[PDB]
Amino acid sequence: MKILVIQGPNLNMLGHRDPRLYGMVTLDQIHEIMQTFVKQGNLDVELEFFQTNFEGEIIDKIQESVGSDYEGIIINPGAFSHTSIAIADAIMLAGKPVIEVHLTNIQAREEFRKNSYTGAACGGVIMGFGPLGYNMALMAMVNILAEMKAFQEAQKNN
Amino acid sequence: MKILVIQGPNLNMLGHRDPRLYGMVTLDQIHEIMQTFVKQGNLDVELEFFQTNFEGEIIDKIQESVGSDYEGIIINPGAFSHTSIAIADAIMLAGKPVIEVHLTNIQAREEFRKNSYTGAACGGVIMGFGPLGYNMALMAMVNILAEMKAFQEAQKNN
Amino acid sequence: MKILVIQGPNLNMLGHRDPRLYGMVTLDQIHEIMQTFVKQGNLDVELEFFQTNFEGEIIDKIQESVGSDYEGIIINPGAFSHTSIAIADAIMLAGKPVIEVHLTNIQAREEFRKNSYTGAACGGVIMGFGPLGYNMALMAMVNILAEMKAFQEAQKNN
Amino acid sequence: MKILVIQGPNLNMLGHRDPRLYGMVTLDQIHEIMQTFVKQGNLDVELEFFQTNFEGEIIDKIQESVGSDYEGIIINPGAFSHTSIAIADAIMLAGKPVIEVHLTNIQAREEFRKNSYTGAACGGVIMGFGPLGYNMALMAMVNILAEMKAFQEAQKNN
Amino acid sequence: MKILVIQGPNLNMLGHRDPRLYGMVTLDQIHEIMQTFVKQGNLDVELEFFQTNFEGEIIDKIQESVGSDYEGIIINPGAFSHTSIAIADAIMLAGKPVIEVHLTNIQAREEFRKNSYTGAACGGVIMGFGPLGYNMALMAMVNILAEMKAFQEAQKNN
Amino acid sequence: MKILVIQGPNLNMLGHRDPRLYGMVTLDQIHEIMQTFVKQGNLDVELEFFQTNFEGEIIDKIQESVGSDYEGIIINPGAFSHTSIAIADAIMLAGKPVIEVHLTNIQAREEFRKNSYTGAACGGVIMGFGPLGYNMALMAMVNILAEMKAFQEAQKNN
Amino acid sequence: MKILVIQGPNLNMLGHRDPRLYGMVTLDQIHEIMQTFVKQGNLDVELEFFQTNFEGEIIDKIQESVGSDYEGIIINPGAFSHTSIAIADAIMLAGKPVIEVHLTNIQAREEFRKNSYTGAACGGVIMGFGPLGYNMALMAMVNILAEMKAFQEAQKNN
Amino acid sequence: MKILVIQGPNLNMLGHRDPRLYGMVTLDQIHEIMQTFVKQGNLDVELEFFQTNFEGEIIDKIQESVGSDYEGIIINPGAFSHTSIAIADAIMLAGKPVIEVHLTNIQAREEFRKNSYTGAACGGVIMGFGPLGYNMALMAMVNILAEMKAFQEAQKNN
Amino acid sequence: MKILVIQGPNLNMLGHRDPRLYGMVTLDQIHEIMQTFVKQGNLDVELEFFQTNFEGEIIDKIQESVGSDYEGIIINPGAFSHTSIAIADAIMLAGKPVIEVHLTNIQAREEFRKNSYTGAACGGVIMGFGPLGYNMALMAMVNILAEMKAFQEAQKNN
Amino acid sequence: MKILVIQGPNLNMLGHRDPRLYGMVTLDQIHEIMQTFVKQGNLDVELEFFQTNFEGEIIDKIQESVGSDYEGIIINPGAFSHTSIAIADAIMLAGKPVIEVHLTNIQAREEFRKNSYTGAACGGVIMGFGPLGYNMALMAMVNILAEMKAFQEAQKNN
Amino acid sequence: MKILVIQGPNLNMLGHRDPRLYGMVTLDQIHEIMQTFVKQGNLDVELEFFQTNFEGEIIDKIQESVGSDYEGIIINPGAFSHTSIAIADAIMLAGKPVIEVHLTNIQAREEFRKNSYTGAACGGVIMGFGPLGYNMALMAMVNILAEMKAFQEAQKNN
Amino acid sequence: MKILVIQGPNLNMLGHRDPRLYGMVTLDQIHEIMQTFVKQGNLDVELEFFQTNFEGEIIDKIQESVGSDYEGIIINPGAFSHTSIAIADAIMLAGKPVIEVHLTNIQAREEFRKNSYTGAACGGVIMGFGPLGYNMALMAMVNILAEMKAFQEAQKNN
Ligand SMILES: COc1ccc(C[C@H]2C(=O)[C@@H](O)[C@H](O)C[C@]2(O)C(=O)O)cc1
Ligand SMILES: COc1ccc(C[C@H]2C(=O)[C@@H](O)[C@H](O)C[C@]2(O)C(=O)O)cc1
Ligand SMILES: COc1ccc(C[C@H]2C(=O)[C@@H](O)[C@H](O)C[C@]2(O)C(=O)O)cc1
Ligand SMILES: COc1ccc(C[C@H]2C(=O)[C@@H](O)[C@H](O)C[C@]2(O)C(=O)O)cc1
Ligand SMILES: COc1ccc(C[C@H]2C(=O)[C@@H](O)[C@H](O)C[C@]2(O)C(=O)O)cc1
Ligand SMILES: COc1ccc(C[C@H]2C(=O)[C@@H](O)[C@H](O)C[C@]2(O)C(=O)O)cc1
Repeated sequence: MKILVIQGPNLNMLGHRDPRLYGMVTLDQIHEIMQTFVKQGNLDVELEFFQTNFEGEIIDKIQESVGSDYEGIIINPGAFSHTSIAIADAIMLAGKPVIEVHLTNIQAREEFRKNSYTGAACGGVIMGFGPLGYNMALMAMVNILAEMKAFQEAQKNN
Repeated sequence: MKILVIQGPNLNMLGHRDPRLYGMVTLDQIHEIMQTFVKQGNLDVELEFFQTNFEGEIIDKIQESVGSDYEGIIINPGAFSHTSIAIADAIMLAGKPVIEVHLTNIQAREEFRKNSYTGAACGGVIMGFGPLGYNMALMAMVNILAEMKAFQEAQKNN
Repeated sequence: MKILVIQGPNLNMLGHRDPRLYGMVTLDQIHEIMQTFVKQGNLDVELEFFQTNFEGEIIDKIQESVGSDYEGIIINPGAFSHTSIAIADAIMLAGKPVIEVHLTNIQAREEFRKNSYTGAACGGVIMGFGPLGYNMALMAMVNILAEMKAFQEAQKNN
Repeated sequence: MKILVIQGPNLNMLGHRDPRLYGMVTLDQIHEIMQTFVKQGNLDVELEFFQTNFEGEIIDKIQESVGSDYEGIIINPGAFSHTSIAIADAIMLAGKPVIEVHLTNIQAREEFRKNSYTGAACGGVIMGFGPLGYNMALMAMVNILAEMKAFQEAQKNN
Repeated sequence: MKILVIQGPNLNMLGHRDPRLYGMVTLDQIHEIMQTFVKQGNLDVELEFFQTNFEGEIIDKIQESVGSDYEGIIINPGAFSHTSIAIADAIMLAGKPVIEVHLTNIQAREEFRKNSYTGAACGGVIMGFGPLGYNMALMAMVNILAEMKAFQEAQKNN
Repeated sequence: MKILVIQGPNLNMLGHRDPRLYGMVTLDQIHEIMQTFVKQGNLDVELEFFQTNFEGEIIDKIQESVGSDYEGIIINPGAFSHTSIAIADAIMLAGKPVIEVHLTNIQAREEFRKNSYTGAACGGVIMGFGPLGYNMALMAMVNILAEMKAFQEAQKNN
Repeated sequence: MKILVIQGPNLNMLGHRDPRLYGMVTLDQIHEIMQTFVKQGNLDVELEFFQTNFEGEIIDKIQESVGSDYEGIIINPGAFSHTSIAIADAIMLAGKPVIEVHLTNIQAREEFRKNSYTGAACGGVIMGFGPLGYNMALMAMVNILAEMKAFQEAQKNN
Repeated sequence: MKILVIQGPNLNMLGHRDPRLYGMVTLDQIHEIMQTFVKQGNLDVELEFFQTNFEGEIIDKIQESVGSDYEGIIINPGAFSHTSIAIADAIMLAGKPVIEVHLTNIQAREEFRKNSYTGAACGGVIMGFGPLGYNMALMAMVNILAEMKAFQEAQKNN
Repeated sequence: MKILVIQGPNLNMLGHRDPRLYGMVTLDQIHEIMQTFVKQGNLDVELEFFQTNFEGEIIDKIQESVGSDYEGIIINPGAFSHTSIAIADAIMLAGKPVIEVHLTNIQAREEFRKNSYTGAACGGVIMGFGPLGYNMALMAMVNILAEMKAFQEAQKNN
Repeated sequence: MKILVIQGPNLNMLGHRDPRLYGMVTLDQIHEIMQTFVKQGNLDVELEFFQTNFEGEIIDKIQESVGSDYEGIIINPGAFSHTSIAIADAIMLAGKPVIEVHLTNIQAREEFRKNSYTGAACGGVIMGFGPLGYNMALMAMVNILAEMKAFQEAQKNN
Repeated sequence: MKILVIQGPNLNMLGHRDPRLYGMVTLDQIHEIMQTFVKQGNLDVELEFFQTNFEGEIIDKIQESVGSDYEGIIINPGAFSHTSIAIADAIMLAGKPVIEVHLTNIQAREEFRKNSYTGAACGGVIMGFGPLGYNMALMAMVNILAEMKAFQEAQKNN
Repeated sequence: MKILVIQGPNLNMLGHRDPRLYGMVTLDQIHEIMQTFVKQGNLDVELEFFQTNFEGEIIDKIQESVGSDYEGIIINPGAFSHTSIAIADAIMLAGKPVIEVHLTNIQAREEFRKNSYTGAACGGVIMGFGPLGYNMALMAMVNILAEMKAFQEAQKNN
């Protein structure tokens, strides 16, 4: 079971700068916490990670997931959440669970950060738990895929 | 470790009405899924549940948590999320983690449901995963309390 | 055929309010006018009246209507019509006709009195006719149950 | 006692419109339902019906009512309710009761259908009850003229 | 196959006034170029033209289209595009392909001209090509009507 | 020298209704005050008067003035001032002075009466002087035409 | 001479929480300082205190004031100031001097706190003086009530 | 009969700069056209002129008119029309006719020039006729004072 | 202990004009009642009064307060409250307690009067009590200044 | 005569996803139908196609058009239409006819899709005709280019 | 070459304001820094400095610059930048370069500080660089007069 | 001392744009003017220039500046200044001075060009001075590093 993890603009500078909102954890540190979680829980999940500062690369990458080795996407589109109708459109044609994660509680920051075009297109949104939000998304994803598969074959047979 | 779970207006009619947004699960059914989760994971957590259609009762109940047997609140304030500055004020003086949960993705519904006063006051917000969102909150809460306690005594000593 | 009449906040001080908008009639007097209209019309109709200044009690009541001795609701939510998303949701999940009544023409007052959340949920809205408006609501409620009940017997036989 | 019924634009295509909102009734059929309601009620009431798609003709008519064979007006200005300040002014200078009727619940449709200029000018507004709403308007119109006429004889004798 | 061409207010003053936006061509010259197009392309299409400065007349003529010698409508509702909820309703009830044409790019003009209520009701909108836009409409309408016909016989004989 | 005077909707009911904004003067009374003014001042001006409740008739009438017996228009578009882009467009292609008059000070009434589309298209606007505003417009018009004619021939010669 | 002091939601948590805005004083200490003021100034004034987190309770208690042992009300409706059209209505129907008090300067806080519906219904508003504001209210109320009394006997014996 | 003429900021630079909106006429030139008008029409009117760039001086000057040698004010508050609540308040306590004049049609310029606080306080508003607007105001003023005086003594006697 | 009382534009016209909002008392009478209060209460307080219709003068006089014979300011900036960012800045840089007073309840007036920029800069705001509000300000200022003094000697000798 | 066809983000996923709005046709099939049109109509037109999900790439390719093998551009900037001031600038500096095409009627969709910054920069806009719109663009472009050529030789030899 | 430096309200209290935004520099000190920059640069440049808290004095000064010993203006209108249409008009009719300077980054402060009316009138705006910004303005002012003066001699010879 | 100059989209077409706003200068030419200004000033300053039409590349570059051979950044983000929250975040985490430059006065253009997200993040903004603005940015950048570097040696010695 392949899960894609897409990290948006500036998230590679995470850990390195502004401990007030974000703390002292790098992006690589978040990705290995996600590994431990999977190996520890003994889950049959294989993670691929991708980070870009480019709106187009995010869209390209969501489009590749259609040719489905991947079964789900966990995405933090970063500042593009508030501006990108394109990425929201990409998500709406994925035909697979997409969960949005934000490190910070965007309902408590500047006014231009409150709307998430992208979030409205995703099935679910997690915000404000820092790195933890990411494992919450893995948990969520695994239940959803597990749920879909149980439904599918058990409904298909009869 | 005592966690309070507060369920807002109309959430007692859940399961009984409109399978399109909400599906076929009662409020009692959500509360027992939260029990299994705790007993299964072998967590030292004791849940108390409370549901009311009254803005004042929610505020009263948050105020009781100050006299702390309770260490955290998981709250779905329902339609009061969008209107209640009072409940948001209550949350801001709790002096303990408060996580907000919504069954539905409020970024994808009517315009008057997009802002959460209450959500802005909570440390974190989970939306759109249905009943599952609630266990995600338990997971989150347990890590946060575990984290705070590790920090506290290990920083206190030195 | 039992019909619930809910009256919202401050309606009990009716007969003592601004004499221009409201006149000099009492809430007790309106409920007589409705009985008289039932008597004189030979409408097999049992009316129950309930007035509160509490949002939550209105929600409680609407919810108790689902234990369905009652077949319709006539509601004047008062000032809560403009603020209560909670009551609007309850109306939406009553599964039975709800008619909103206002004494005054709310399109003709202050700006914040123009939107009715509750009214968007009801099947219909009546405003501007003072006390008489309740009798119009009765007239319609009787007529909608009669039409619904001819329609339920017209599709169980075929 | 003569009562004018004005019907606004597109109401003549009724019975051929969106079958959800409007059903399959005709404007001719509504006007029968109103006659039948007058007959069966023994209301000494002479109804005249007039439908136009022209703003100016509605204004013309309302104005001709001032040469007062007519004592009341029942109007459904249609789409012009949201745009016509002209018709609203005419209503304001008719010097006789005007009741606005809508078939559909206009609080429950598009944003631009929510304001009624014309409705703010009328004594009262009825929306959401389909054809039945016209009979409610009649009921009220009869009742307002009766009350006005008891009041005109109660202050010329003293 | 009759196509009704409705032209809105002030379009009769065309050609004679303001060369900067509108150029040197009269409304009658536009109706010639359209006939020329049909004649040259050899299409079995009869055009009928109509210009008015009256809102209710436009609605009237749309309403006449339903009694159908007319298979479609090309309309330039002029300034009414931005104000007329009523014409927009008429188009919706027509139940035939309607195309909206504008000589100028209404996206590049005053702010009150960007909104087309009528446009939102039409199947398609063409703007900013001067008189050419009118022929583009014809092309499209002939193509739309061809498909419908092909589709009509091929979907009954399955 | 021919001046056209166009009076908009409801202005024929003037004098007859609401002495608070408008006083006790009929439309015919205003038109004869305009006559006295011209004959008294010994002006070579001939007035034609026109009143309609129809947006289209106003536009038709402005369009006739192009075929110029008329040299100027004095217009009170009434409630159409605030809604009619069409009439404003008509005015902009007249190619002759158009002065707008309002009996009332529209900067002091309801909010929806503050903007005048039409006023923005006219060279000048007079408001709030009651019937007097009309002679002020005649004065203005006469100076403007007198000024234009002086300029024209005196500049043409050299 | 009884003055009813109504305190709104979360004011019972006062003194115990957030020193930056609110300082070190409990609600009970505020009620002492008020009694002290009355006692020292020697005024024939009996205070009665009441705190609630329930909207309908505030309305109830205002409604109880009409049956009048109570000559006036000092109210701090808390967060409800900004949301409660209903409390604002209650104050309007009370027919007695009501003063609104706020500990903090609501003009200098979040944007959603600048609007007081309740304040607009009160005779006067005091804000930003901490507990002192409460005594300022007493001063004013005693003065307002003194005038009324003087005025009451002096305007009947003319 | 003394009329005060107040000219607002930048109106002293008139004539000297930007012939496109304003033409080639100085402020002194406007004031002498107003003189000719009075002496020519043989009117018993004596004009005083005042120009300032100071909001306070305008207010001081309106306040002096109360001590009434003056019977009316003609005012062009310039850019202060759009910003000054103070000057509007001054005008509302003058207790004498105040007419507002603008050289330019402020309904046709930038958006921030459309509202006139001051204009809403004046009895009347004249805009867009250039210097001419000023004599139109003199005409208006003279009729108004003449009218008031005729009414006063003729109503006083009987 | 000098308290500077600054009064804004048009307050000098007080008492003489508009009895409905403002009543029968002159600005000089208000300054008497203030002196009387100080004299009777026996307080070691010297008042200095100042009224102006000029914005820059208010700023000047605030700026003079910094060179400090003056321990505080009571201000009613009048209409400038709603417009003057500059006065608001002056108050912020003053570094002394400033209280804002308004005779009327600016929450209950026109919409453009609800915003106080100056108020948001002051420590506290009093509104709607007529001349009384002025004494309330004195009380508060004397109390605020007493605390500061007590605090000043007690926080250096720890 | 080369025409550059630029297609925006997610248009490559066309045909494969969401039949309700977009239908059953791939982007490559659209490029065929365009070639077919050119081939059949016999036009001396060479098409070059380009699709990208990257904003800067669209700008790059427009910028390449200036070095001109290319006489014109047909563009569907996709979701970027509503957000990209930058693409809109590129189009403005191109100095060649650009037509904007949209498959769907963007006037009839979500509110954030009604605004086209790019559209306002193009000569003309076509929307709501599915793939057909693309050929309509070709027709128009060939006609626009024909005129320009004719005009170009005829305006130098005068 | 004489250059006027106008400084707006509260700039004289500089060196005593909020030490974060402004530091601890004085207006006297800034004017030295500008002299020093003129001296050390050998710019034949005579500087005059003027500071006021009065809108009208700024207008007076700008106007006196038209009696042109001065060739350029460097202005920091202060808080009036956001409110003064008057000053913006004066700048527009100075007929000479005007550069606006701000100490603080006004895009980075409160919402009401973001618009600069005055800045839209100036040739250029400088913000955010504290005192240094004045020397940048000088640099540019010198460079613009040099370029203008090469351009005035390059078109009087040809 | 190395200084990065980033240039945003379309700046490369400079010298070919609208000749009014931009003139006829090239991006190559601006970069010479900056070198020349470094040479002639003896500023030990190494400039690197980079222009892109891609949002992501700007983010990439700003990020690479953190591997700090570069000490300051001078950026003209172009159209992205009004839309890019991403670039604004990158600026915020560069940890070194960033100055925003615009050629044109963006307060003086279209409404959507007025806000600069990017500019709110920079230490300072320069607009309106065309090419010269870059040399002003250099001047300031040099001066800010000199001041920072005197300040870093003034607090490591103490
Ligand atoms: C320190 O550099 C950072 C850059 C981005 C973020 C992520 C956040 C972000 O980029 C915001 O623009 C967005 O609105 C929320 C965010 O995506 C998050 O909190 O996860 C965190 C740290
Ligand atoms: C079927 O009755 C229900 C009533 C409330 C809810 C919860 C949701 C709700 O009450 C909305 O008003 C709110 O904006 C979101 C909600 O709290 C949620 O999705 O959890 C679900 C089902
Ligand atoms: C020169 O007389 C004319 C009057 C109207 C029009 C048409 C345009 C119009 O009436 C506007 O109100 C509308 O927004 C766009 C218009 O319909 C068009 O461009 O076709 C063209 C020329
Ligand atoms: C009593 O019937 C009247 C109807 C219209 C009017 C004219 C005014 C009007 O129609 C308003 O809708 C418009 O905004 C201003 C008006 O045109 C005017 O004051 O002249 C006056 C009296
Ligand atoms: C060339 O200097 C002038 C300055 C002001 C004015 C008057 C106009 C003005 O000051 C605007 O700010 C105002 O909105 C309208 C104005 O008062 C008018 O057109 O009379 C005319 C010319
Ligand atoms: C009758 O002359 C008066 C002029 C001004 C005022 C004061 C009020 C005022 O100037 C308004 O612009 C302001 O919004 C409120 C006011 O300052 C107050 O109520 O104190 C009172 C009376």
